[PDB]
Amino acid sequence: NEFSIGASASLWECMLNGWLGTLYSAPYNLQFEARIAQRQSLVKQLHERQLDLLITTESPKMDELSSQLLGNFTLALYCASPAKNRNELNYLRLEWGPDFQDVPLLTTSSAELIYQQLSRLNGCCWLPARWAKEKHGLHTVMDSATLSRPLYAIWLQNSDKQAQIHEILKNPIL
Amino acid sequence: NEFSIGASASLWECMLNGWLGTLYSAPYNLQFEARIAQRQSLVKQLHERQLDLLITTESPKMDELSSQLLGNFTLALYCASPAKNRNELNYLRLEWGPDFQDVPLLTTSSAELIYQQLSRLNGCCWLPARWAKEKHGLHTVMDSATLSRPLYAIWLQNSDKQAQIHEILKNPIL
Ligand SMILES: [Cl-]
Ligand SMILES: [Cl-]
Ligand SMILES: [Cl-]
Ligand SMILES: [Cl-]
Ligand SMILES: [Cl-]
Repeated sequence: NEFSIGASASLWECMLNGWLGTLYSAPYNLQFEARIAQRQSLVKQLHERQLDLLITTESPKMDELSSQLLGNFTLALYCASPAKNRNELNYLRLEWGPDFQDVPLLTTSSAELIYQQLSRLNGCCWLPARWAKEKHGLHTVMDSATLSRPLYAIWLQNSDKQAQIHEILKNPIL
Repeated sequence: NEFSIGASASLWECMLNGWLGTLYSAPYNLQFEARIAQRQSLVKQLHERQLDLLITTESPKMDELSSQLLGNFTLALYCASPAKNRNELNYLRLEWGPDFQDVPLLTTSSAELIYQQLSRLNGCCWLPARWAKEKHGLHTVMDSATLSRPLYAIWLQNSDKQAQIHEILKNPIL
């Protein structure tokens, strides 16, 4: 049946859509579900055998789960203009997981949504640098560091699809 | 504090991002959360006062909830080529709610994800016609009807923010 991969809207938009595209020419024949849901729902679904694979930047409680570190990607603080300091902007919140972090004018889990809004909310937000570089009108905020996130695959250790999980994770995301 | 609006990834991508943009120049001062989550989580969150407003194409069980019909939008079956019949294509599944509907090669809740994938999966899928028209390389499948969905606002009838819900719903989405 369908192999389900779950992740936040921003991971699908910024990196997993390309990776999923490569799985259709991999040496096997599968149908896929690209599931977009909140972290607590996806983690519960792994335990209930309702989700096959979770991709995330933070490992959850690991009892009865397995994890594999896939890589690491850079994160920078972007705005729509050059030469701006953070105190001249509205800090918008793109969700990056519980451990990553005035009320923000906008909070969301979609990088594309926060990118569209940033140009009309005098905004800045933390975005994946590789994805942000191919957008127009993004400039790093001057008083800011380059940060990063790890990327993990999480699955049920006793999953009935451990064989297919092992082969899918041979295709690199980063 | 933040006013939370919840909807599927596809409603945010196809129509609610523009609507949210108009709320920042409305005659009031609010900060917003554009929440993307699965239907069962958003409905539970309304009941638990964790979500202020749900936008959806299908009314859930309505005990202790209120609803307002906002409008109706057309849905057509699109593929990447002119003059194709559905039996020449791979039918991909974009989620449209429990009542809307071979294993599909792809199933997702993001219209942008299914649009990117459609060009490499010989695919067709049901997309909002207004949004699809501004994309390049989409053509309606020849043997297919134009369908539609209603658009509803759902909220907790006894919400402590009924006043702000009433004013937000005065800004038209469609
Ligand atoms: Cl995730
Ligand atoms: Cl969810
Ligand atoms: Cl994540
Ligand atoms: Cl929805
Ligand atoms: Cl919906």
